Amino acid sequence: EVQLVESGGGLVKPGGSLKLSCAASGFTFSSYAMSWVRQSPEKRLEWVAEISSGGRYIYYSDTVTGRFTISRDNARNILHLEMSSLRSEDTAMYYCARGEVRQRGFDYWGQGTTLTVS
Amino acid sequence: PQREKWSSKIDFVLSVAGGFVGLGNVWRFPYLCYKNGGGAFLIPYFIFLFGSGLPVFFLEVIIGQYTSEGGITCWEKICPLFSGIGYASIVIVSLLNVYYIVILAWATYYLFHSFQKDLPWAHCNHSWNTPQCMEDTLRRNESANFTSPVIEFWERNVLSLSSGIDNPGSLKWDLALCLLLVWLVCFFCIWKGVRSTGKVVYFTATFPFAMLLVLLVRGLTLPGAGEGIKFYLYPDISRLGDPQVWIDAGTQIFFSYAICLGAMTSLGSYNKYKYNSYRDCMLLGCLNSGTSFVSGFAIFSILGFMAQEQGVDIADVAESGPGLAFIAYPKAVTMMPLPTFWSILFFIMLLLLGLDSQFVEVEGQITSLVDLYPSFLRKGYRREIFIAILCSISYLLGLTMVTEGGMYVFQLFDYYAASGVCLLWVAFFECFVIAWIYGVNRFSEDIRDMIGYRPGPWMKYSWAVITPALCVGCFVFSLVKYVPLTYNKVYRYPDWAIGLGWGLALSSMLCIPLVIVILLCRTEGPLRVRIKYLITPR
Amino acid sequence: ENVLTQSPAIMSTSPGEKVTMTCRASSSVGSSYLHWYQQKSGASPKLWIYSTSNLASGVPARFSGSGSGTSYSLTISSVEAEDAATYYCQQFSGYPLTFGSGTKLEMK
Ligand SMILES: [Cl-]
Ligand code: NA
Ligand code: NA
Repeated sequence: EVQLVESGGGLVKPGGSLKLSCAASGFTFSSYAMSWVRQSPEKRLEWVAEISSGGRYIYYSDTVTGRFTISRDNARNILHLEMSSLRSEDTAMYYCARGEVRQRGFDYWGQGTTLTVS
Repeated sequence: PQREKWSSKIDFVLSVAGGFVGLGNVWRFPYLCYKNGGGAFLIPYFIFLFGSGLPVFFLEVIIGQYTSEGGITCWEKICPLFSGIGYASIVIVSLLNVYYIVILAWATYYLFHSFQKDLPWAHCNHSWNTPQCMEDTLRRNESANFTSPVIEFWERNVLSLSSGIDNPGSLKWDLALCLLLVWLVCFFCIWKGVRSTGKVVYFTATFPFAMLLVLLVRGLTLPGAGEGIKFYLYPDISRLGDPQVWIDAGTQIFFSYAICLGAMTSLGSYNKYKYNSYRDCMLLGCLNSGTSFVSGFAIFSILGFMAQEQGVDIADVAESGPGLAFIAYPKAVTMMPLPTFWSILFFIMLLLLGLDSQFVEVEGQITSLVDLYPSFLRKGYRREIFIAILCSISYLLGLTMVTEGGMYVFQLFDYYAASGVCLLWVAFFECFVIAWIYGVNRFSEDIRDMIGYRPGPWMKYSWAVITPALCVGCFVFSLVKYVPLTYNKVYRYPDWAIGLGWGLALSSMLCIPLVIVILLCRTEGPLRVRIKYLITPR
Repeated sequence: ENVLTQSPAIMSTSPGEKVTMTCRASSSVGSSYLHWYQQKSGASPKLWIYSTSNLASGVPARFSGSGSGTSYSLTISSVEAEDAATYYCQQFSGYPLTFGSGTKLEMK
């Protein structure tokens, strides 16, 4: 039973910072690449940031390419997304999605964190 | 500058498709199967195939694809302390680039002899033969010290076989000119031209396999072929107690996949990064093993027919050595309608397979030796002098084994120089470095970044456990139960020739500890700092 | 980015009626890397079709996918009441990974 539980989503000021937390359970977390995928209040899905299995291949989208930092904790099984300089158009519902096989997609998603910028 | 990339996803498939489908399948797997008893050879063949050879094939293709460098410098980002593995591979392929091409010389000597309306091995009333030669059709009609025309043509006209490696005889001008012709074709088809592009996609890719299917259809309908297939398939289990079967099958997998040579790494170096090498590599490895298996079915059906026709047992009807494809297959050519036409087409097939699997390995050697020194060998005036020097030195060193005592030197090179415990040494050190000094987890993460997925528990545990255990076990077993190399089951090699073969094997092997010692001596500090610096990727 | 433009979001079907939804890509997706996700109202997305033809765990056989290169499509042979959701096509090859727009399958 693969379970990803997201935490740490609240209200931050514009230009502020926040640290998310995808606690993962039910699978060997060190052997699966992870992603943070956000969903806009217009209910459109935008992929934010992928980290590899050991954390060495880290990819960002063009919106968050210099202000978001995704990290892992394979010893404790927590995926982190440290944010900084959060602008207005980053208010979203953040899911962590387990995508390791690129031909299997995000076969296991998590819950949401409602990050609001105001 | 930017090196090169494949300008298709099919240039890699065509390059490795003619790369390791060559004479290791249609010429080498036959006599290595025949030399070790036929059925008993297939068990370690498939053990090393599904445990070692296809995982190391994928392993070198990925080491090329991730580290976009060839052969030697690919280890600069894969623990540079064991950079000598790359050097070891080049020594292996250099020795291979000698002796492999000698085969084609024999094929070319069989090609020029095939244009006669009456084939010279189809009958023995010639000058080269002994008076003890009888036709194969007449050996069940007269009263056991008798010999076959195909073996006599192979031994006393093509080889002109001498008493041993102590007596090299005179240099055969016929075979030396054939060898020179085949290097002139090779040297004119590496990069002295540009690239064979238009004709490689259909005639090269299919006509060897079409002629193999024709040979299979001829062999399976020959009388007495069922006993040959029974020899080929049904094992002698006690033969597995000898280390010869395990060493022959394991290094025949590693030879037949060209996979301690720095060549599949070189062809992976031209792969695009995000390119699925896994599926193409397994379809092409299936092609290689199926080609070997089907060609073995063909040649052992022919050998069963030969044993039916002569009355001698299957294990004694032909040569237990490198001339089995030049004894059995021309005999089946003489059993076809219009045998001259099939002789020209069959030795054109052998020449095409050998030239493809020589262009590819010479390309691997050149690619590694110019990634080792970029801008010392540019894409111009220097990499024509370098190509000519390499082909000339390889031809001159191949003159030592194309002479009258040249089959003994050839069996020495074939057992030792690029297809022995050197291949086990390099494959073990590759899988060991990937698995434990780089990491199956770290390399699997590198694989996912461009292939798209994690390799399963087969490849991970083959690089981790299965291939080092198989290579170490067969390396240990071939030395604690050491039987010396013998040519054709009756020629006992001298101590100096076995020492020379072990010198070739050790020149392949000792590039790993020598490079370890050299890089440990050129880095300043204590040992635990030098080793830690030299195992970090660059 | 490889912007994936999918069929217009609001489409209405009576239950039991065969429906298609298309997905075009600006670049070329390798057709082993484009997936389809079903997200219900108030719930997380879940994998529905992977490598544009296969079906994920628990996806019924009435769901199918097709297409190659640029044009891809999801097709439902018979729509029951549990298909009332949004469907996202998503390339997952090019390292700026992009999802498609909405396709809200509502009823009558
Ligand atoms: Cl083989
Ligand atoms: Na070939
Ligand atoms: Na082969």
